[PDB]
Amino acid sequence: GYDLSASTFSPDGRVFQVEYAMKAVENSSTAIGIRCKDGVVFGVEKLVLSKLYEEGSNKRLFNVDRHVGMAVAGLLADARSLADIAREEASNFRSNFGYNIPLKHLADRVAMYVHAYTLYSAVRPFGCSFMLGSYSVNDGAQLYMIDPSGVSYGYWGCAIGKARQAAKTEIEKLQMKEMTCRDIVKEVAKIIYIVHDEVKDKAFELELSWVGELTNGRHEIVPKDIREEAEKYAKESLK
Amino acid sequence: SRGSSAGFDRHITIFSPEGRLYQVEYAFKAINQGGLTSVAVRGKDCAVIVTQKKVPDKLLDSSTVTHLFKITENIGCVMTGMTADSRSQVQRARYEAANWKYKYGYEIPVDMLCKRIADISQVYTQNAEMRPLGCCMILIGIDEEQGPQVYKCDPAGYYCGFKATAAGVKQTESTSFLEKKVKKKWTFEQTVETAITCLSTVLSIDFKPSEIEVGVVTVENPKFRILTEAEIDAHLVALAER
Amino acid sequence: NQYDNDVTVWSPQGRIHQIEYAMEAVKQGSATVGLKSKTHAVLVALKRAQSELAAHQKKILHVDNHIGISIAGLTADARLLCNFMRQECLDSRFVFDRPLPVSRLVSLIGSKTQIPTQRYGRRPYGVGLLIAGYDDMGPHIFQTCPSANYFDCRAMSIGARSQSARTYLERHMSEFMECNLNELVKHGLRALRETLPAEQDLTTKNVSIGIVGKDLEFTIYDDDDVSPFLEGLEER
Amino acid sequence: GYSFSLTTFSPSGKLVQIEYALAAVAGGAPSVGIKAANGVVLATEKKQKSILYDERSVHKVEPITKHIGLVYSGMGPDYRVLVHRARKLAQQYYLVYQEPIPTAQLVQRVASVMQEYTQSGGVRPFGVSLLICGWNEGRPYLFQSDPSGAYFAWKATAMGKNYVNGKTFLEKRYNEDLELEDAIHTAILTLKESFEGQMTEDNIEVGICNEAGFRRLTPTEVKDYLAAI
Amino acid sequence: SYDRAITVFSPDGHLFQVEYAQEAVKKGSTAVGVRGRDIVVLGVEKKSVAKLQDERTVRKICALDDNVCMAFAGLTADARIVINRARVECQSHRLTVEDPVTVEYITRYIASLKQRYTQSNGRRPFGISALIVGFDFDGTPRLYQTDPSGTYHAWKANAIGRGAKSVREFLEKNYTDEAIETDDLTIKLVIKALLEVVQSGGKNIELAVMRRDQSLKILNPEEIEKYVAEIEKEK
Amino acid sequence: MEYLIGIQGPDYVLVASDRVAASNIVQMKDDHDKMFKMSEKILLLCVGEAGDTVQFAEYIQKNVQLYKMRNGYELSPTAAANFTRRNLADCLRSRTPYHVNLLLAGYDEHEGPALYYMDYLAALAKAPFAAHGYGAFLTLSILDRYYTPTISRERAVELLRKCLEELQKRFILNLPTFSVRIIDKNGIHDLDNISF
Amino acid sequence: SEYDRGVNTFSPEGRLFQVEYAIEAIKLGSTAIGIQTSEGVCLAVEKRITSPLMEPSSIEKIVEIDAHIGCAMSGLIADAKTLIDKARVETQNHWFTYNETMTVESVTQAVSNLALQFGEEDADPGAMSRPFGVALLFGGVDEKGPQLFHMDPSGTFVQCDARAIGSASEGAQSSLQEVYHKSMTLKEAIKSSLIILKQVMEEKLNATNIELATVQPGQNFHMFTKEELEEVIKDI
Amino acid sequence: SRRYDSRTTIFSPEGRLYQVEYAMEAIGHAGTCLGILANDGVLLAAERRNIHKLLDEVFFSEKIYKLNEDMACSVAGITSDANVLTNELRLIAQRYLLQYQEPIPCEQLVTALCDIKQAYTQFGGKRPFGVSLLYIGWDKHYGFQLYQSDPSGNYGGWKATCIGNNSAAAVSMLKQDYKEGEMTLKSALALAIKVLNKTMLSAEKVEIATLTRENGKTVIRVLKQKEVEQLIKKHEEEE
Repeated sequence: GYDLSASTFSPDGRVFQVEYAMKAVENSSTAIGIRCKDGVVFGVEKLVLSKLYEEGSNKRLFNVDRHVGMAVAGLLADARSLADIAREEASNFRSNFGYNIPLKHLADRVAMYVHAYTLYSAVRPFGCSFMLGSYSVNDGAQLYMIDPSGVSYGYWGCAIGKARQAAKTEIEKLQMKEMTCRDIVKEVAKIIYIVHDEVKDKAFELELSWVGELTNGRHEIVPKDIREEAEKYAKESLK
Repeated sequence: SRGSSAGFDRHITIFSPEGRLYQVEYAFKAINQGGLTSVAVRGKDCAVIVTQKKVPDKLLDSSTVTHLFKITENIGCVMTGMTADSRSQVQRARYEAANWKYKYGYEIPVDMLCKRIADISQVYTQNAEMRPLGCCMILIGIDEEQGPQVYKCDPAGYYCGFKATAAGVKQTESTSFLEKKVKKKWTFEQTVETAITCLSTVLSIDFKPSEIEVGVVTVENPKFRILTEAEIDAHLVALAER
Repeated sequence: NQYDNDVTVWSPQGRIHQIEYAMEAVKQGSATVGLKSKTHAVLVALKRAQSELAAHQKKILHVDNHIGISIAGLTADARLLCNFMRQECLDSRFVFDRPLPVSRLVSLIGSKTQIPTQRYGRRPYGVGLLIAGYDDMGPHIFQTCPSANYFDCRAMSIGARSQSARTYLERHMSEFMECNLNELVKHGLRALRETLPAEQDLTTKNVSIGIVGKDLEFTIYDDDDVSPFLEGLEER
Repeated sequence: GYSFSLTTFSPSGKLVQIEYALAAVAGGAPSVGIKAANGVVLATEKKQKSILYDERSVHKVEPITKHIGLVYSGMGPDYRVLVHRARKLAQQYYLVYQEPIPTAQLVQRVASVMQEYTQSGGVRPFGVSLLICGWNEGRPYLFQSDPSGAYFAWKATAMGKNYVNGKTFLEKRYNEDLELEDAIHTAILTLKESFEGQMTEDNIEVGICNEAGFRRLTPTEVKDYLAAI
Repeated sequence: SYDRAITVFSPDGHLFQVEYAQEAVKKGSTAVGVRGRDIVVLGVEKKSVAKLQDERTVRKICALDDNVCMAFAGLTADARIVINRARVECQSHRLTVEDPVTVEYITRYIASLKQRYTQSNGRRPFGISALIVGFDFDGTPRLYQTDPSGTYHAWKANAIGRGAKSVREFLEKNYTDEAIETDDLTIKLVIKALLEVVQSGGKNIELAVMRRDQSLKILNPEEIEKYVAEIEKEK
Repeated sequence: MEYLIGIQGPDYVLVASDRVAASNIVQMKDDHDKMFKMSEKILLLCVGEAGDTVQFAEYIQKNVQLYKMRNGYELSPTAAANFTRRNLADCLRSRTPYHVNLLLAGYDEHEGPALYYMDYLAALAKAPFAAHGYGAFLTLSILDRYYTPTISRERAVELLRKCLEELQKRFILNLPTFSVRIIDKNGIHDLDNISF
Repeated sequence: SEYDRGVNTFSPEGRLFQVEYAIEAIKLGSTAIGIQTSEGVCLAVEKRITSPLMEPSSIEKIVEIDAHIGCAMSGLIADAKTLIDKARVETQNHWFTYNETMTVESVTQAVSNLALQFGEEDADPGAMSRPFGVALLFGGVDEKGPQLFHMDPSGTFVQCDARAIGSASEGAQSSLQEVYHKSMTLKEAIKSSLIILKQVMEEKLNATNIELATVQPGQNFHMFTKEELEEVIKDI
Repeated sequence: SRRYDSRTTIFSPEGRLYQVEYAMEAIGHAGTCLGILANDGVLLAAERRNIHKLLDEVFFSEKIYKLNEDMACSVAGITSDANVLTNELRLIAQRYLLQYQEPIPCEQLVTALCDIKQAYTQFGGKRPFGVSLLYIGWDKHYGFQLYQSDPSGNYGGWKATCIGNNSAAAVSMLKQDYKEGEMTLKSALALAIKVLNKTMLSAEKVEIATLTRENGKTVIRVLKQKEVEQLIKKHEEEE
């Protein structure tokens, strides 16, 4: 069998271990990011597998630098390991060059780290796609996504996990190029509630964060009040 | 022989009974897996690379989707095949070029950079614990004595200089087209239009300016340059009127 | 089959069978319960004795003044992870002079235990922990799985027939926040008792209790010390 | 890195990975060597399907020192590895002894490298056979080095595609009194014996070694010799 | 460096590599030891004479120190490695304790070397068993045995290699106080025990003796043939 | 300060050494022995800085005994002396140099008697006679005056006595007794101590 | 061939194959017995003599760890040597550093931390390639009084009032349940353990094919001599 | 990686080392090489496999290697492995000369190389060396000596032996014809020719080297074709 090692090509020139890691990602619940005029907003459908867990357990949104947020989907231990890697890369960059790491360079470096785990029988590919979001006055809003193969692209809007296509289809309805973060949070909540499959999993929490000119370029959790009003708007739109 | 196989010769880079390296052949199939084609052509003055830019997802930031990369001020490259592999090999090329300049005090010749990348891929073709990289690198640059150069290396560690070449799904048809054309002139003088015509013919597309990227180096302007949309459109319109 | 022997081999379903098997290792450990109130975090554990003449294996281990752990799974992996936690707590107190916040220690556990899940010829840790702590945000109960995916819990139960304890905890969970310590420990014991076969009961010999809180360093309760809590549980 | 050998003995006592490397060599492009009285010639054919190839951009016949050069049959990138290793060994020798490396010593060191790659962990043998020519102590040398690391001194030989017939052609046609110009002539005729498809100065490469040293012939010299043939 | 786990347990608690090492020892040439009153004797079957062999170069009784010597059965190259390790350790002991080794100390060392090589990555067990004989400083004669597992015990007499089973049987029935009362009789016991299995008989027997304080003296063929005749006319 | 002497005759080698171990101002020991039996027919006489001397001599001794056990025959005197020199030279430029001065005396079946002198730098010289220590300054000239190549052992013992008596008369250090040994075809023989 | 998996592979039941097989290997070992009393612990072991030519005294399956701690072994006796040496060295290090005797529990824990230290890409150039095919009974006296600990190849260790290990451990453990009581005297425990060994041994028990040792608060680890064994066997 | 490893250093179910046995099988097909000890010297005679017409004859021997002043060897088996082993022998011999300032006795050199081969058979997971060697030498302890070693790391001293093709018949013929204690170099040479004549005849197809003592110095010479043709003529006259 040609699918036991990331050091083995298939006869068709595929690396099946990477595709299986992508399948591990595609089994996870959905996260979305949308870049707009003055920042980037993240939302994640965070499935609650037991009512015994605290509201807030298993965050899928991470701060990797003060100006850079991270949203993950897939096997959560792997994603958190990559978030620690991203944090280390950002710290080393700041220590060496003396300013905040540009998002594109951070994306490229972490993507190359992910890629390094796709060449060898000694390690397995990461089972976690993740999003990177950032804002600065000089660079504006930037949103990148990295998959288990190590590919890295910039996006206006992106979705990862099991309902990726439905989310992208909803995002396409937005004129995100002309909207502000205060407008976009409502729409993010709306699409997450729309694409959430309430029949097969009964309860989820919405986690929302953003980074943009309204936070002076700091990545932060969405204030509780904006989260509940966004949820209320989403619920009534769900009507 | 004739497709014989023994032991693990389809799983790692060991010889098959015919003396083939099946894993390298599969890396060649991986090059076509990405489904894109790139073309490069050299003339007396210019070396030009053109490739498809496919953006089906309206949500991609199309300014970040490129297969063209600056290696040094005077060396550009187009990558074909698996994207992450391509990015890693571009990073390695950039490191090797910078280190060359640091150690020797002059810019790396295109042939030497291509050779170095080919030797690294060879290392991946000879050690069993890792796979070859599935990406076929094409390099362009101006050499101070021989003028513009176009070199290509592949996952087998081969590297040859070309008058023109292609990579990816329609490599063979592009090669036939360029052979036929070069026979009509031992190189060209109007190169970007030839490259674009070749790509359009073998793809049967007739491109809009957002579907290709073009990079050039010239003896007058050795710095690697990526054409803007207006310049590509001006070439497409000048071609359309012939 | 061919996909279940190597921790580095993804299955075609996007799973890692060695991780699932390690979680079965945790599921076959003896049941333990952890829960917290607004003021206290409590751990309660069943000790197994191989035979009637065995003393019963320790399940609860001191980690630091503000943190202790109950265990389920491989004892030797549990000791290894406990020693790592002990060293990290000591290092944090040495460097920063304040107790290591529980969520940061749990993060360190997640990071340490994720590493062998990704490298050839290594294996997951075959142990699950409940971690009781007190820091500036009050009591905490965390769960660490062999997958390294850790969870912040209001309460949790792991191990054999732990589903019954989880159901009890969900049934009564609206009460825990306002319970005094005695009531909270009683709740813990009732949940744990749900895991036992109909004939067996909780006794002073097989129950161990650990408590930490605002005014109480992590303290271990053994046999003679459990009698006060056991005097006050019903028969059913 | 895997630490275990990938070449091992089969039940019949063969190192099958070496036999298969030799099969790779047999399928490589032809190469020829002729030791003349006053020198050695090495010649090999470039296939080049595509006219698109720039024939001057890469060379199969390569100098190692002022007085030693090599060619191969088989897989090009392994050849480039062995060329770089041979050059490094030759420079190390020159640094120690302050004398150009004798041909036989360079051959022995390259063969020992190939042997290492036939036994060290997690690597396959080289899929290349080398022909090494040189001039020293007033005398010509021609060596072959197999993928196994065995080496042999030849008066003349052929390798790569159709090598068996090349060896019989040279056994019938070679004599010790042959001169360098004549040896070049016979090398070209031997390649033409198994050529297929019209010989040109662009699809073969020839190198010679004599008292003046080793050098590749330029296309114009080969064109000149092909006029005679 | 190669760190693969080579020797592992199999179902029912077997270490197949150790059992196979013991199979390798059982195919080795027979070696016998008997502990006498003030003598210890080693004999080994030379199954492969080779008229063209230089006998000296293939002896299987090698001295470990002045007060300790050993015989082996199994893979001779492995034995050579173990022997030279033991010789080094004996010299280290002399260096640090300023006493010769006891036979037991060096037996334990060899056994623990073998055990480490049955439990260490990258290595296979040693395919040898050893009979180690000599005298402790106080003159007490000693006979120990090691096998590939690293187990060791002391024996009144024992055999290893091919036909060890029947030679052990013979010693069990014949090793009494009477049969080892004198040097001649202990030695003739060893020779009888080999002749129980040795094909040619007498012509191809190696024999060596150690007396209290006297250091290993090997007997030449003339002397062995002399004992053989002395035994055959008695039988 | 420590004294060693050797005198090589036709078919024997005679060596002697004082029997004192001293520390700062005391004879801690008056029957100390500085000769180490390397083999049945080889003596190494090791003197010099405290600690280094015993560690070095015992290292050499153990490796020579190992050679005998491994190979079934003995090192020649010359081979043992060159081995000693190699070890001392190798440790000479290390972090653990040995400040030892040696004589090596031996008899070889085929080469006959040999006496070797080596200094702490590990220079090796074969000599018909030699001495180490400040006492060598007072005895080497007596040996030059009275030695001959054919000197009998009884005469050699007389000559040795004359040297040691000279140390008693003229040397400032108290070396009241000396160990004396002779090596021949029959191995190493201990002779009576020379005492004053 | 048959083995095609790593030494660190979990089974679908959450056990390490190698550890389960080592435990099965323990069943091939000779029988050992421990009894804990208020007056001390006794250790008894079946010698398993295979030939009358063997010196029974050169089989040593009970060893001194330190003056206050003995150890009985069953299983692959050669594997036990590095464990016994580690225990001896640990106890002497503890004495050196702390100027006190190490507790039996601490020794057992220290030895058990060597268990599960296997795998083939992890450790220093020659670490352990496989688990130990050994079970151990540690018997000694410290400030906690008499204590008996058992350890198996999983690295799990637990205090036991009485335990059998080796080929006849089932059976013998049942009899230990039958005869054991908390107020049993040391002399009664010795008698009971020799009666049980007599029952379970395939060979006829005599003063040469067994060993017996005790440890008491009074006196150091003491191996019974031949005459004392004969004497105790006289009553039975 | 466990899947691809061949486990060259394990026991077989019968207590065998299969890689060693297969290396022995490789040697059994290589060129015949025999060694004979006599009272006044020692000789080596080897089948040349380099017998193709176009070979150039550039080295002093094909299969006979000088190891030091007092020793030489020949090889049967994998030529490159033999080059490695003979280089290692030369290094060992010179290390010993350096350390002791006397030539290495033959058996110590043989033992040291056999210990290296053994290490390659016991750990490291490499294939063993596919080489058997015959060693001829003089030392002051045992005078003229002849050894054989094989890939097991076993060795023995012999009066006469043979390795390589048809070894069994050659050793049989030596067993039957060799006169222990009564062979001279002239008669040893005659027997060597007799044996190669039956187990393979022309001088160009054989190589012979002798090791004798002259004026207290070891002399190692490869007989020239003239002498070999003469010995062959004399054998055919004698027949």
